[PDB]
Amino acid sequence: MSGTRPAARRTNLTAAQNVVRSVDAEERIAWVSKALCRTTDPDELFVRGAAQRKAAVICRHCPVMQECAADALDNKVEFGVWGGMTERQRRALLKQHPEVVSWSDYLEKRKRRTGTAGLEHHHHHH
Repeated sequence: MSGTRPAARRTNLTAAQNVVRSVDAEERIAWVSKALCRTTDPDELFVRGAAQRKAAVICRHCPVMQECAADALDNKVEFGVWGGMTERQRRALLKQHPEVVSWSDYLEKRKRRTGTAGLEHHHHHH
């Protein structure tokens, strides 16, 4: 058995307010952080890149899924390399055979050619 809350453990509380001042015009700003790994933003570059050119404020990619799609102009694929070929056929064949150009080509034909194989009994009514 134990109590509903632990000790508050606040300590003698040093409450320090120290700041970096070797270059106090910049260092008083550069010392500020939200204590996360996130850094090297397009504005944050201006003291770090000594060339200090305006274009550094726009170094980031577009907010969209630009890579392997819009850079390629028209490679507008989704979830993987596929162009929306039928899921049951895609998933079965992808387990049997890696996603190389012969697999994707055959399934792009299968997307149109959905029917049964050319068996000896032939295609007809009952």
